[PDB]
Amino acid sequence: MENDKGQLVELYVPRKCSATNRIIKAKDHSSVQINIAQVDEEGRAIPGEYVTYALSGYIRARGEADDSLNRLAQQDGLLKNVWSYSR
Amino acid sequence: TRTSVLADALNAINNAEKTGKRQVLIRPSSKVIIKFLQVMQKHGYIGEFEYIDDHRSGKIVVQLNGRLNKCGVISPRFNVKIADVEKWTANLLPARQFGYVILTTSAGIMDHEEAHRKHVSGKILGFVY
Amino acid sequence: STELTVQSERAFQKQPHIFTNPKAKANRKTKRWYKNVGLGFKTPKTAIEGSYIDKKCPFTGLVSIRGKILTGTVVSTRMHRTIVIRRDYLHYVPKYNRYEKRHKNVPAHVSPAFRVQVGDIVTVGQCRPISKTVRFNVLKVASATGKANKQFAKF
Amino acid sequence: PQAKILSQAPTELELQVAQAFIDLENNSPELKADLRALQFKSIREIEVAGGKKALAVFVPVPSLAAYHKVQIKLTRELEKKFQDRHVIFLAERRILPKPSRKSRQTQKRPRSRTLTAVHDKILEDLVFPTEIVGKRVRYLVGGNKIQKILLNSKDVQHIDNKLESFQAVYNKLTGKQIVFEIPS
Amino acid sequence: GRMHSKGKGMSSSAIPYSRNAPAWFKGSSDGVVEQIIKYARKGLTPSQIGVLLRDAHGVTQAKVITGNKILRILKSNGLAPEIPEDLYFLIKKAVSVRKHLERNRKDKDAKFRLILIESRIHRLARYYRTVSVLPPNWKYESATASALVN
Amino acid sequence: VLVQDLLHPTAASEARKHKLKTLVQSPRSHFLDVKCPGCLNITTVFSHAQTAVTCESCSTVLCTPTGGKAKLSEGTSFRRK
RNA sequence: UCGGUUUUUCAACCGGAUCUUUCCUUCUGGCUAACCUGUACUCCUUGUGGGUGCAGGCGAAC
Ligand SMILES: [Mg+2]
Ligand SMILES: [Mg+2]
Ligand SMILES: [Zn+2]
Repeated sequence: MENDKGQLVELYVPRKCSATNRIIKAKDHSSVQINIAQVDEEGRAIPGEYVTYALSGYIRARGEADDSLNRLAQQDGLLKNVWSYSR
Repeated sequence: TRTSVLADALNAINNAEKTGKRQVLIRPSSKVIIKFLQVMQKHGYIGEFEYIDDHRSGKIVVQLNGRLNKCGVISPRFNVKIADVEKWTANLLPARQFGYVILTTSAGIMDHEEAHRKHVSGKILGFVY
Repeated sequence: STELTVQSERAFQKQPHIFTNPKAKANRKTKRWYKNVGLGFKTPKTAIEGSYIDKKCPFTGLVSIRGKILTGTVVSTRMHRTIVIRRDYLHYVPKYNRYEKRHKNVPAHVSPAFRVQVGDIVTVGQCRPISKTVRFNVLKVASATGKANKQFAKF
Repeated sequence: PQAKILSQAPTELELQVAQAFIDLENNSPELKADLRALQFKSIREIEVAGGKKALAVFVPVPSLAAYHKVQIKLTRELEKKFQDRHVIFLAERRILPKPSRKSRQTQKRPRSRTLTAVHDKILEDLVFPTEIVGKRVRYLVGGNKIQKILLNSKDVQHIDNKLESFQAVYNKLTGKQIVFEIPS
Repeated sequence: GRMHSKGKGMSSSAIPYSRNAPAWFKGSSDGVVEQIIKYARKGLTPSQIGVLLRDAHGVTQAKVITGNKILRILKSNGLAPEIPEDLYFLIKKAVSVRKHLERNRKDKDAKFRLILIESRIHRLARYYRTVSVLPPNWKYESATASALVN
Repeated sequence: VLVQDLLHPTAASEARKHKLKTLVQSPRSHFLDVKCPGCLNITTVFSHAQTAVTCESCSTVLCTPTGGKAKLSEGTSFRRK
């Protein structure tokens, strides 16, 4: 990771799934990045500006990916009461 | 028979983590268990945990951030003799940089580093990384 | 132990070199010699006031308590004036990092100054060899009454 | 007669309280005979945020049942008289420390005299007309315990705006952080 | 998960949170105590008494209202039996089985069951001796058992 | 699934769950004020009887025992305590 | 400062004394170190900077 002379070693720092906090590996051909665009007035959807969510393959495989995504959305306010904390 | 409660708790936590859950429901709850949890919290392996009062044994709800990759009790609480801690560390922990061996000393329940600092040893409990 | 009579066998049993001058009559009539064993232990009133004899008593006899002082639970009272003490301990087997439960019976001498039942915990002091197996002499009996105060359940 | 309903009587607040109690005897049948067999083991006033100052009125323990039977009306009266302030009837309880492995065995410590039990009792006393349902204990990431006490959907109107005050009192007493809640 | 069968059930009473007397219940603890004493005099076991209290009267649990468990109360008054209730019941059961066996001999299942019962009794006896509720020498046999029962 | 508030769940869900298996154990049974059609007396009958509970003054039998919840004697009228 | 060495701004870390409803085994005495003192009040910058000094008495200093 960190060398004694301050400077970084570590060839690349990996992405962690925004739902589990678990690391996504390099040959994780199942994992995903969802880009949800920043909206404006009159809708219009601001070009080249978005909220990104990484999902590990594992969650997707399991099935509780959609739910996780929903949860993520309803903490950045992209959805308004779809997911409830108390189930 | 529920021979060990702490062990059960730890196993439950592990199960929760592996399946990706963000919260556990530990069911018998003790002093020792609480202490163990606190150590983890201090080291940042766990979020906020809370103790429900049943008026009988207890029940703990634990929030998991996702950083904790294994708990684990080492069961027959072996009497570890200061110079012996190192061997245990070598065995149980995945590296020499991080991870903690939790051991109950007369100075209280702590991780091995803390014990070393304080210069105390006792019976082993578990490990976290 | 003794159990009654005192002057009960073929020879007259007296404390050696203790003289009770049968001319000028004393209060006790017969003089009783005793000593405190030391080590913080107390000579019981049963020993001072009693009429029993014993050479092998640590209070009223000739033996001296020195060396090791052990403790353990009483297993057998059956043989006269002596006792058997069980002494449970843990033997550490290093290969398996664990402990064996172990045993060792210590035969010990019981001064008639004591009431000893099977199961009482007893403090025993080392002395001069007394018989083939006995090296130890009972100093303190810890189980005093058990539940001799309130034995019956009725309030 | 003031100094006779006090166990031992120094201070001025205590005297005032006694006087108030005496005055309250002029309600007659509901607030006499039952009020006549009552005393204090001193009174401590605790500063609460906002300007209010709560009144921890310490009480023997065999007397407590009687107090409970009487309490609410009496408390209200006190409040009316001693304006702005809240009056809390806590029982004076012993607490005996843990017999340290070195110390002398002073005969078995009763489990009512254990600290936790005492604390629980105090808590019970504090919210009197409202019973306690669930208890939660939040252990925070920072490293400090916050207790969470759940109460009935009934009785609440007796307890109203006193909750902060109660919390403050608790803090003063033990040094533990409390949060009160009403689930429905 | 059960002590002599393969059974794994979890059926049990679930005691409520509040130790305090229920808000709707009036009466008095003294009254309850008196009632309990009366019941004892009449000739009932603790459990039965408790059941009665639960049903005919407003008593949820005796410890909730009085401050004490029923057995304790009985003891205090001097009414708790020579043999603890459960043990007595077990003994009675055993005796019945024995009687049955005496009558018909080829009942092997019954015999097997009897053994289990005996074992249970022994366990209970051991427990009691340790706690010193029974006199520390009390043993269970056949004729003696019958006598105890009757 | 994955993320839940385990501490305060939905009431309906709790109700659905078995007694004991709830967050804190609590009885599903309750007590009843039983009015017998004849005399003006109120008896407090537990909903899961076992015993054939009669009025304290007159023998009438208010409840008969069943597997779980006890059955009331038709002429009787109850009110939940 | 003559590659080493002293404090402060600061830290985490390991202790110690306490006070919190808290005794830490308790006295029968030896030494009571000390001032809780105040007996004459002042060697003295306008002072509570400082100490020759002994009847009541803190004992942890053994
Ligand atoms: Mg089971
Ligand atoms: Mg078995
Ligand atoms: Zn009728």
